[PDB]
Parts: sequence; structure tokens; C-alpha cells
Amino acid sequence: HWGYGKHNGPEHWHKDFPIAKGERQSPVDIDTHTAKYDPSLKPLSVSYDQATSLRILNNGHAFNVEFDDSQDKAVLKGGPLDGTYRLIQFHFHWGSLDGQGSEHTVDKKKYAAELHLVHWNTKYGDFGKAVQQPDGLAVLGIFLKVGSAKPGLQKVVDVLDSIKTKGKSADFTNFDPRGLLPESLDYWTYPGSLTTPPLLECVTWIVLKEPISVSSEQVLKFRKLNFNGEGEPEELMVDNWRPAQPLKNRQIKASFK
Ligand SMILES: Cc1ccc2c(n1)SCc1cnn(-c3ccc(S(N)(=O)=O)cc3)c1-2
Ligand SMILES: [Zn+2]
Repeated sequence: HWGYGKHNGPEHWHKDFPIAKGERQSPVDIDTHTAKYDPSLKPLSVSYDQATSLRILNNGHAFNVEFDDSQDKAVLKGGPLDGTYRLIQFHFHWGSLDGQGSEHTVDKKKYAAELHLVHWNTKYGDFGKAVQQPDGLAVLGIFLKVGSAKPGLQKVVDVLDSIKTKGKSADFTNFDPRGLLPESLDYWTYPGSLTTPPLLECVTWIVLKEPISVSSEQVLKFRKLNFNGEGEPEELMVDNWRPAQPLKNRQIKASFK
């Protein structure tokens, strides 16, 4: 099965998922000088006040914080989007070292980690249908750098010991994802894909310019998670990121000058 090791990592994925070599794969390098301001883009609308978190799950690749997406409770709208996209889950990608971990890069700079808030277009009725459409998902990407702690991240960090291994989950209600956002909602946007198998080309990427800062202790706790199941030899969950893919026939747009 696919993963992030030498024998099953990103360079192997194309054998089971040929779209890995497609026309709109993610992540990409964001060349800041080549991205163009699009004055027609609208401010993002991030409406998370009624968000209902449910559960946190170690799925063997990352951990997902899952939300109730059976009503319009936490939605993303505006920006490059038409219509309403519901938050289904968030998760992170991160490195074994502070100098790597992000999936998108900025002028080839790698951040320590990257948060993905995953939303699906309500016109398609459910997430499974949405991923089959070119405008099915909107993923809000936020970079993490190591410095001061992020207070809004700590509740996530503290539950990780309870989901150390693949397949473990824990109740995770009443978590407010607003605490993971930076001050500014300035962003870059481009059409892309899921960054793990099945690599479907269904995502409008919205990547925030401003990173959030997390502490060395916070990211160290991410790196104590395991890819393996309980009762299996330990494989630390680190370096669960796909590298930058070719931009091909795409233009990255900026919401800001
Ligand atoms: C282990 C694992 C994780 C995720 C998925 C799957 N398996 S298989 C079914 C499915 C459908 N979408 N999707 C998803 C994949 C990637 C991103 S990201 N990283 O935000 O582009 C968001 C959602 C997954
Ligand atoms: Zn992701």
C-alpha cells in the first residue's frame, strides 16, 4: 500500500494512481514573483463560529480532526469560490526536522509543517461525490513555522498520546478551528489535486501567505505519533508530505499586492 517510505512513497504512487502525473497535481512551488494579483478575487469568508468537531483519528498517514458536515456549520465561501464549501476535516503534514515538512513551498522555501482544512462543495451533496468534480473541494492551506507556541493548537497536541498508532481514535468535541488561523487571510490560489492518493484533480487550493508559529515542543509531539498499528514495530510518523509537482499549464493568483 502507498505511504511515505522509500519503497512506497511519492515516486511510486503513479503505478497505482496514474493521475499522479496529471495536468493539475498538487502541491506546487509558489513563485511569489510570478504569481499575479487578481483584483477581481473576493476576500475569503471563513465562517467557523458554529463548527462542530467530533473525533480525532490516526489513519496511518496523518491525524484527522473530523467535523459534523451534515449541515452548514463551518463553511468557506468567497475568494475564488462560487458557492458554499463545508468543512469536513483538517489534518497536517510535517517533517522529521524543522527545515522540511510542508507540501507547498514558497520560492522553494519549505516550512516545518502545513495545515489543510478540507471543505467540499455543497452542490454535490456529499464528499464522495464532490471529489469526482473539478470544483468539488476547497482546501485552505496554512504554513507552520517553529517559534512561539500556538495556543489554539495545544488541545490537539495533548490528545495525540491517545491516538499514537494507526486506527486509534478519540472523542474530540468542542474544538474551535478559528484558533489555528493567522491574522491575515491574504492568499494564493490555483487549481490542483488531493496531495495523497487517490490524487484526484478536484481541489481549488487556497494557501495563506502568513504562516502560524508553533513551538518546538508542539511539533516534537507530532513526531511521536506512529504510522504503524499497535503491536507493530515503531515507525515514527514524520515526513508525511508530497514534494512540489510541476505547475504545467497553470497560473497562481494572489489576493494581495
Ligand atoms: C489516508 C487517506 C487520506 C485522505 C484520503 C484518503 N486516504 S482515500 C479517500 C480520500 C478522498 N480525499 N482524500 C483526501 C486526500 C487528500 C487531501 S489533501 N492532503 O488536503 O489534499 C484531502 C482529502 C482522501
Ligand atoms: Zn493534506
